[PDB]
Amino acid sequence: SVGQGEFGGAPFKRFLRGTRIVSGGKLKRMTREKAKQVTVAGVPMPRDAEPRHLLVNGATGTGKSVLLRELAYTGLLRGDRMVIVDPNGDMLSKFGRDKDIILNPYDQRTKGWSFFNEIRNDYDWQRYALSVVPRGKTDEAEEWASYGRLLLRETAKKLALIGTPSMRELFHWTTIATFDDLRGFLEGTLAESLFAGSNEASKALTSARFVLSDKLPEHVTMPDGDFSIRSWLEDPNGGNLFITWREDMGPALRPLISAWVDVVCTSILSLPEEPKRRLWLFIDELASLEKLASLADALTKGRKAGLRVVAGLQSTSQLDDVYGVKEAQTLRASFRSLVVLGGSRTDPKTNEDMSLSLGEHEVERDRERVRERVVMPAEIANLPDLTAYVGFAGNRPIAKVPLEIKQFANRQPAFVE
Amino acid sequence: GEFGGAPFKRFLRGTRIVSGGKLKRMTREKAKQVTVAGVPMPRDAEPRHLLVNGATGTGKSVLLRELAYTGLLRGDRMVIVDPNGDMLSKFGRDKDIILNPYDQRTKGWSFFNEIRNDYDWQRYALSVVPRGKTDEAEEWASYGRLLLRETAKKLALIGTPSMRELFHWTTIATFDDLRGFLEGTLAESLFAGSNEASKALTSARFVLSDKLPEHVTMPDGDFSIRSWLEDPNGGNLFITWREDMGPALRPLISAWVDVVCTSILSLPEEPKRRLWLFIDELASLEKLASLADALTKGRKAGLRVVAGLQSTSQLDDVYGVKEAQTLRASFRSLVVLGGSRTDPKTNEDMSLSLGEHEVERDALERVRERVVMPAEIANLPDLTAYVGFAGNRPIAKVPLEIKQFANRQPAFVEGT
Amino acid sequence: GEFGGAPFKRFLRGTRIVSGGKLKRMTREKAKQVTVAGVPMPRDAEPRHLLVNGATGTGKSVLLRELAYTGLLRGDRMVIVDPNGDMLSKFGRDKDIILNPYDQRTKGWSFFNEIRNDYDWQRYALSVVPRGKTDEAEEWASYGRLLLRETAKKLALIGTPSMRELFHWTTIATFDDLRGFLEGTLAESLFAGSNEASKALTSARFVLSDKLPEHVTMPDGDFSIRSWLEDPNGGNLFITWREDMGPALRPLISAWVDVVCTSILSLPEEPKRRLWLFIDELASLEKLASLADALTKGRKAGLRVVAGLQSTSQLDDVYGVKEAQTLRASFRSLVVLGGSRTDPKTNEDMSLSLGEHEVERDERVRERVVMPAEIANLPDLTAYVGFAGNRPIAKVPLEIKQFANRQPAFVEG
Amino acid sequence: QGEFGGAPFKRFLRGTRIVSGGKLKRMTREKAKQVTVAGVPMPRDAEPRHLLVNGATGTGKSVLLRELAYTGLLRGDRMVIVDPNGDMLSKFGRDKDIILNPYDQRTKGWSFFNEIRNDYDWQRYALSVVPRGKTDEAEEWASYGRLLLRETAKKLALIGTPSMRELFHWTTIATFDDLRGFLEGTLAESLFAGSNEASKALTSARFVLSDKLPEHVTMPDGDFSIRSWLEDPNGGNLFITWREDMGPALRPLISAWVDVVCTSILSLPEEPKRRLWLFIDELASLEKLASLADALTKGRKAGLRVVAGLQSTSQLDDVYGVKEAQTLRASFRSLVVLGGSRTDPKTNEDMSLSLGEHEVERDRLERVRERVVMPAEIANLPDLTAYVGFAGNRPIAKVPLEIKQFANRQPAFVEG
Ligand SMILES: Nc1ncnc2c1ncn2[C@@H]1O[C@H](COP(=O)(O)OP(=O)(O)O)[C@@H](O)[C@H]1O
Ligand SMILES: Nc1ncnc2c1ncn2[C@@H]1O[C@H](COP(=O)(O)OP(=O)(O)O)[C@@H](O)[C@H]1O
Ligand SMILES: Nc1ncnc2c1ncn2[C@@H]1O[C@H](COP(=O)(O)OP(=O)(O)O)[C@@H](O)[C@H]1O
Ligand SMILES: Nc1ncnc2c1ncn2[C@@H]1O[C@H](COP(=O)(O)OP(=O)(O)O)[C@@H](O)[C@H]1O
Ligand SMILES: [Mg+2]
Ligand SMILES: [Mg+2]
Ligand SMILES: [Mg+2]
Ligand SMILES: [Mg+2]
Repeated sequence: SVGQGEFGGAPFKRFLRGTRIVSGGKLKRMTREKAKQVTVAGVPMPRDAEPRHLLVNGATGTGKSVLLRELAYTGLLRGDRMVIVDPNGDMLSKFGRDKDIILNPYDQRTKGWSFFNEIRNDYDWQRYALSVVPRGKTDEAEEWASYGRLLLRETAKKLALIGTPSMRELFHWTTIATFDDLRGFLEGTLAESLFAGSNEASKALTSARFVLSDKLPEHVTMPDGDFSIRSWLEDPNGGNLFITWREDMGPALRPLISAWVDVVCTSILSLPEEPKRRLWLFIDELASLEKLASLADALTKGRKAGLRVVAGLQSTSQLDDVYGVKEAQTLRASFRSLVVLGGSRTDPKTNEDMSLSLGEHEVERDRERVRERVVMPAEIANLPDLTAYVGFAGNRPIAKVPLEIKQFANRQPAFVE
Repeated sequence: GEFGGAPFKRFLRGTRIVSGGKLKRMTREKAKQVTVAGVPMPRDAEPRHLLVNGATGTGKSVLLRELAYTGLLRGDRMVIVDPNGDMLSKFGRDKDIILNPYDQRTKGWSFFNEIRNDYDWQRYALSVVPRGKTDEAEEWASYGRLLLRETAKKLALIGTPSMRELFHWTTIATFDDLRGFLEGTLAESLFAGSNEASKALTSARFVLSDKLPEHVTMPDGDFSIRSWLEDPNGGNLFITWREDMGPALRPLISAWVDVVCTSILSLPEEPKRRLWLFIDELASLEKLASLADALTKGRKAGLRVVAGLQSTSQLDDVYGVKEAQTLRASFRSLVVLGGSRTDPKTNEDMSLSLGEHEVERDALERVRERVVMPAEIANLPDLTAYVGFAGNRPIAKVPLEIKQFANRQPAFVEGT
Repeated sequence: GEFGGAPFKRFLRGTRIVSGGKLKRMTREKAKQVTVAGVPMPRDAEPRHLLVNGATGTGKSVLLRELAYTGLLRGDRMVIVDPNGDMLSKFGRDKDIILNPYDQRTKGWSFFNEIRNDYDWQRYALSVVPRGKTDEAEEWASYGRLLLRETAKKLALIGTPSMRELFHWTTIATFDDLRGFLEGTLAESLFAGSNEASKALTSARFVLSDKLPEHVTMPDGDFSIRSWLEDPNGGNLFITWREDMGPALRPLISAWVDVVCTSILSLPEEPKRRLWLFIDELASLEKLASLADALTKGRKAGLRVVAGLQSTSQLDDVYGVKEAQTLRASFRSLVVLGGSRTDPKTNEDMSLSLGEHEVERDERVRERVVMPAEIANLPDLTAYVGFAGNRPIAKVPLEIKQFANRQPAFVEG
Repeated sequence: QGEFGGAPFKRFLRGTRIVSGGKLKRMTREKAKQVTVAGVPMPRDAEPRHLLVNGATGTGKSVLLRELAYTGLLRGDRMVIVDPNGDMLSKFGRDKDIILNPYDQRTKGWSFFNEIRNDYDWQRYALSVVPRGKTDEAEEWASYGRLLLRETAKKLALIGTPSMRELFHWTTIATFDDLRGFLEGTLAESLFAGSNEASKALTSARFVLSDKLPEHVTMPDGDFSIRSWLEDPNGGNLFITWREDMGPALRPLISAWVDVVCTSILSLPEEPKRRLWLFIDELASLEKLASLADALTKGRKAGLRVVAGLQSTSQLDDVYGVKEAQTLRASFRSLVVLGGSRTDPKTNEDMSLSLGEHEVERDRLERVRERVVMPAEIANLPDLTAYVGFAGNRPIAKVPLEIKQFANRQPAFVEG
């Protein structure tokens, strides 16, 4: 019959509707195209599906990193540019060249940077204050955040105005200077009266201080330079951007890395009309960053810029806890292509989500009409590592493909200094 | 033949699916009509509104552009929430209007220009300061509107209806000075006498400091959306903006769209009027205070709203579940463009929205089943849509053709 | 016979569906009746109320206008929450009353006109200041009512029952002056002695500053909805307003409707009374403090409420799920006009409301008499009528009857 | 069937597969030395994927963990054991081994100061001393506490007096003003001053530290460092013991030590041959660990192997919160189900669903989807009986847990 070596369930006589499952080789051939393509677990990825983004969901130790490394690699062979959120500088040590850029406050090779370097028009202040101070986890936390951005944008605006665009100065005024002195320095800015006149006003200012005291730190200790992610995006000859950090400092650099990633997100929306552009945004673990203020729009309006986002994810519960259910749903829905690497059996909810995501099919069998999941939650829970279900965006069948561990020579040190 | 599931002997009840061509025949009418994915739209369904739901990159924009186009051929007027001035560069004429604080061709505007009676102050304060996301956020908003309407009312009274002055008093003037300026207005005592009163005033300041900005930097003029709606000879209104400034202009655009919404409710009795409101992405605007009534009482004015939507979770996050449900329920005609497989919930909603049918198959058996499975919606290729017009009509899976339109005008003209 | 699903051999239990004509025969009665979509309504079902649920543009208004009309032919009195004065321009007579602060024909009114005993102050303060949407909003509301009832009580006492004065003291007079004016009232100490006390007073001010406005600008007069209810010779009450001012008049209209609700509970023992309360859109009013009791204890007063409704999600957002459920449950008779397909939840609720039936075929089957999809495919002016009690439902066509405009809808003051 | 509790079947299609105890033992047996889970040799590759042992009180979690620990010691692996009543200590404790217990005479001297090596380490371990708050508001306080803790400790260390006593005095005894004074010069200088909110925040911090610090202060002094210990191969095993009646009192201290191990392993140098086990008898009895998650996800390089006991899923939920607890559980690839109480059908359902369903073909042919293990089957398990489901593509098996006897080669507690 049908559904053998392809469909895990009982073979069937006729397929009616729903999700189609096909053999690995059959998909590879089916999705193969004329132009140069990149590969997902050895499956050539449909060109049109690239800017629709890819979400790679999988339990810890199943191959998300292998998969993303292979994707990045084949992308480089095609000569595409990319920004890689790279933990421990792994990708850097493998594909990093000399013309490439490194952003890491603790690596000797890092460029010098400050969010000031991205300001070009007045609307840019709030725009990037949104990157420095990501969205709050809760409504109340976001209210504080907003106060923090008000304080940040007005204080930075003035410092820049009087010719001293210093993060050190910015940090001093917003978190060290006494309450009165700050209010004084604010006189003349839109924040002049907003932060005064009532207890509420003072409370709000106090909230702002705390927020900025939490976010700014790593921004301040960042080696200075005139590097601009915006300019870098415009320079074709510019290389690839590697955002690296050592795992033990992950929580410390969370707000800085979340800022850089967000900067790339809003910034691509300003790049000039250029069809030939192809920019990949590799995010190893979407849930480990903060609630990004621009990721959503980037995933929705980045087609013109040729933005291609690929993000790894372990539990759907993570993204939920970071963005919130409603918001997280929208975020996920923005990634048209999906890859399921099989999760843990101690987490049946995710296995169910992934199973449901893969979809059901209506089939005609012998002895008749049946609706069933093409991939059972249990099937996903039993997947061996380095094995994945690939479901490209649009009207294409999914397939269970083996992920091969390709070896890459270390053509550069991961960390220096 | 057109039903994706197993063929059946007899149809009993529920949603009925028909072939693209068969629906086109069915919905075809004598009078001039507009088209939805190449399907002539029933005249009576136009003022019942249309909701176009679809994943990013599936064709919502193509569909809305085609609708707008055929609408223009019929000579109808329209207000288009137009991103990057795309629609503007294609169908924009010289008699047409442009609202964009950064485009040189923009008209000059201030919400003052819409005030005609006393009840109009709160009415449009409701537009300048949209509804709060949360109950607490709305409470602040209300304080903001109180502060806004009373301060503007006085400014207008003393003959200085300036947004600059309004912005100065409500966000720059010291607390005391403001209280002073308020003396004589209904807001005189409301914002004084206790900590709570002061807190409320502080809340109002913040809100207005968030909304007003783009209103202030807006080029001044005497253009009035109200007057414009009344002038038959007036053209079409194009609300444009550059994507990178979307978040910055969110509160301003949300104001203009809302202004159109309440304002049509005052237009004089005119059956021949046909006004379309094209909203590319309903969830990208703020919680509109008047959208609901407009979608419910705009029939007399001949209001026809068409809105794009990606995830139902968005609208929910903006208006709130209960409220978003009511909003969606106000759009009688639906179009489903197929979403992502990473979001099975929406696919389920869309599937359920398209409905089930009870059928008799093969002696015989009775079966209830979704006419379109969630999976079927998740597998739709781009530019393919299910069209389900309001009322008792079958749905159909139709191909969306990408029509080409000559750029008869620049999308943006840097205002210097 | 007449059902949408597969025909069956035998009916076992559950909701039973019948043909339009068959129901018309079944519900027809000896006495004069009113009609619901051309179906004579059982007399006993009248005071059990009717809820007409239906998508925008399906015929709720047509249906209510017909009901009102046949009700007038029978000579019943009624209060009509009438948008744009549509019902007024059609069935409005000269002996009839009009309440609209902006219409020249409006009577003069103030809630003072309803006060007759001491318990009436809070009673109508509950009408002027409807229930809060959220618990916190209601807490403020309560402070507002305290401030409202005590200030009004004193103004009436010293002989100056003025809404203008009431509004001045409660929202314009400085904090201290107000406290001063309160001295002697129960509100004397309640609003003083701590920050909390002061905060509460501030809350009250805001609330009244939101509700009172339209009450103040209302043309003064001595008209009393209470008295009007008692006067048999009184006409019908038309509560009208222009749609563009709907949000502005929301709190005032909500007050009048509520006043009618509590007031009917005081009318004297009169079996022959028949008073209809037509509410075009129940969800467009505020959370009415007395609607519930009216729908439950209005029989002896002969109260008959008919309300229109679009989405169940609306009522929920206004009264809250639990409360909204109780409200809806109070309407024994239901009419379903078919909704939009973009809202499958309501279609499901309406389908479930219409009920299932157990039937014998071919063989035992339980199924919805009306599928959610069937309700989503109803063409306009088509409705399912399910009268209260043990009666079958029926799918009936709603005819658009034409009514001559025997009076202007609005007459600018 | 002999392995499957339900009706025997003709053919297996997909899903979870169940096999006999002996058959799994054969299947998972490997060439190298392995450790055992209820007598079943554990796949080497599954070790660093962690193991979650769920089971009702009195079913065998402790027996199972003791056996695992034992066979692990025979292979010569190092381990950190959260050991109640020093049970594991009295059985496998040697002389080269370490003991952390403020009330045991054999304890090493410790202070979190001993773990600081770089500047980013202050917050890093402040996160260990002050675990995550149960609720969002509780965590906000906690964060203030960490700010106060890290800045005060940083200064104390700076001026040469890294004393927990001094730290505790300044943060919870010194008058408000004096503290603010001592803070002058630190990042916390202005943060905790200038408004009521600021003062409120400081008050919150005080309370938090006053709750956590206590046991840290009364801890015998020393220069022992869990970080250094991890680096010393010749170091022994770490036994974290405490007497049950003092469990609640030592909760925040034990939670700090376990967390310290969690972040610290992330700094250990590149060493493939390392094998470090983290035995946590009851995961829900600790606080919301700030580093457990990363440890369970990035500890492979370090060779971290975590084994945790758990009674009700409702516990973990109450501690970490549903979303977070789900992620936590999901990080343990291998599962062991010891059967719970019938008074708790929810957990039995979760465990049943976790074990998974299978699609099978049976002779009346018929296709059936069913749970391999019914909730009722789990509720009827006799003690010392467990379902073993190793990570990856391996069948589960119902195996008997044997109570092995271990000689008491050392006293469990030695009062000080
Ligand atoms: N350089 C390598 N050599 C051998 N196996 C590797 C290598 N990198 C990754 N793997 C395999 O991939 C598995 C999962 O780790 P990884 O691929 O990084 O994905 P994850 O994102 O789930 O951590 C490892 O358990 C191992 O089997
Ligand atoms: N001018 C065009 N040229 C080619 N393809 C187009 C054009 N406009 C739209 N499309 C097609 O329509 C798809 C959907 O994008 P769009 O029409 O903007 O709708 P959506 O609102 O879903 O983003 C694009 O991926 C592309 O394939
Ligand atoms: N006087 C009329 N002339 C023509 N059509 C009318 C008239 N009144 C009502 N209708 C019809 O009735 C439908 C319902 O409008 P209405 O009766 O106001 O109810 P509702 O708006 O509550 O659904 C319209 O779709 C139209 O088909
Ligand atoms: N030293 C022992 N001697 C006899 N039985 C024991 C011993 N230790 C454990 N057991 C058995 O194991 C059961 C479960 O207790 P335990 O192994 O501590 O697990 P848990 O408390 O985690 O469920 C006991 O009821 C007993 O039957
Ligand atoms: Mg990884
Ligand atoms: Mg679009
Ligand atoms: Mg109506
Ligand atoms: Mg135990």
